Amino acid sequence: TLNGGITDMLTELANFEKNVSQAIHKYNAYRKAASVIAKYPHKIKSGAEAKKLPGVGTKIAEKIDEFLATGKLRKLEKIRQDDTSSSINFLTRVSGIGPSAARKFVDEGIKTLEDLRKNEDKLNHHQRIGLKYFGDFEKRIPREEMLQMQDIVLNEVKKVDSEYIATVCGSFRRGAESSGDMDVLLTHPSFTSESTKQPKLLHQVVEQLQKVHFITDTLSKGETKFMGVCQLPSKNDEKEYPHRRIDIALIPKDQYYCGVLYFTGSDIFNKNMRAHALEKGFTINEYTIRPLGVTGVAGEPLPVDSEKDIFDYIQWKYREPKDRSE
DNA sequence: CCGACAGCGCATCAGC
DNA sequence: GCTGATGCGC
DNA sequence: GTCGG
Ligand SMILES: O=c1ccn([C@H]2C[C@H](O)[C@@H](COP(=O)(O)NP(=O)(O)OP(=O)(O)O)O2)c(=O)[nH]1
Ligand SMILES: [Cl-]
Ligand SMILES: [Cl-]
Ligand SMILES: [Cl-]
Ligand SMILES: [Cl-]
Ligand SMILES: [Cl-]
Ligand SMILES: [Cl-]
Ligand SMILES: [Mg+2]
Ligand SMILES: [Mg+2]
Ligand code: NA
Ligand code: NA
Repeated sequence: TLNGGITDMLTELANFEKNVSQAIHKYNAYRKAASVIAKYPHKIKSGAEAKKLPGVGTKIAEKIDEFLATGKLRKLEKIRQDDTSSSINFLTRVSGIGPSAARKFVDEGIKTLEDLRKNEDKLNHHQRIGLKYFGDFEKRIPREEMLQMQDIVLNEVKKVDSEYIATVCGSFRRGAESSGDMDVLLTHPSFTSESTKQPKLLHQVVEQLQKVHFITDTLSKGETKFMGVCQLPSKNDEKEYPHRRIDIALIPKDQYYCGVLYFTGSDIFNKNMRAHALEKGFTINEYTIRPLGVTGVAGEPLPVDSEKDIFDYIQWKYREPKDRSE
């Protein structure tokens, strides 16, 4: 956190541009600058020094000079004071309320937690659950709880079919000491890129986790993605654990390595890595790495037997999950 | 200058 | 119902 | 907002 003040500022600006301005490219630019600065091993002394880093331009360099000189940014100071911006930024903290819905709600004069709660009938299913657990979803998950959660998920999945493999990915796999949620990658030999020899593969797992009262709510559910809510069981006379977000992704077993690379992240590491692939003439998604033709049309999937294979194609030295937290 | 910015799953909606 | 566009989030 | 060509 050598540059915590600056990265915080950039993140606030990123959030402003996404939530309020609905300028998604400015949002991404700011997050990229924060990320490159976050890993810079020196306490930044000036915007010029930061402008050396890729992704920090002239505008951000000026902002860093203001911030360094004064400890603040007038631009942010004004935004913080704007009722409409504040209201929109707030509402978007509810899972399922994005920039669009937030602005629509404010138009109707629904702009506090209190307002949302009194107008529950104006929320879609996802939004209702996000409101229900608003506080809980703000809390981080200690790694020690993540371990307990992993134990349950892995054991309950084994109980459904001993041929499942469940892997906890996301920030947990990168070694983080706390996570925002739990991400679980699921494979079964019946489901490959070549055929789906068993239906309800994801449904079955979700059902068992609900049966044992681990999964408590559902935000979305399809054949390959589940997004919902879970909770650890508490002991006698113990205060309950907060409800947690859980995401599960069922990937073709033969495409496990691209899948685990994707779900391990970080999001910015993936954006960086995918961008580089493109420069090298490949395209990477959660399923495959394929060459791009002279026309730009993705060719056939290249053979992948490890995460490192993927790195090798794009001429990157291998990076352990712990070193992918960008 | 200016195009491109990673790539995709599920919920919801319009239009037919 | 379908297909396609948009919102939201991974 | 930043960058490569
Ligand atoms: O925009 C995204 C978001 C997520 N992902 C990926 C990478 C990421 O690590 C993974 C899990 O998504 P999360 O939102 O759960 N982020 P993560 O687990 O890395 O951190 P945390 O959950 O602790 O906030 O899916 C993307 O590829 N693009
Ligand atoms: Cl933009
Ligand atoms: Cl500030
Ligand atoms: Cl502004
Ligand atoms: Cl695991
Ligand atoms: Cl693919
Ligand atoms: Cl690691
Ligand atoms: Mg996560
Ligand atoms: Mg997640
Ligand atoms: Na730069
Ligand atoms: Na939200």
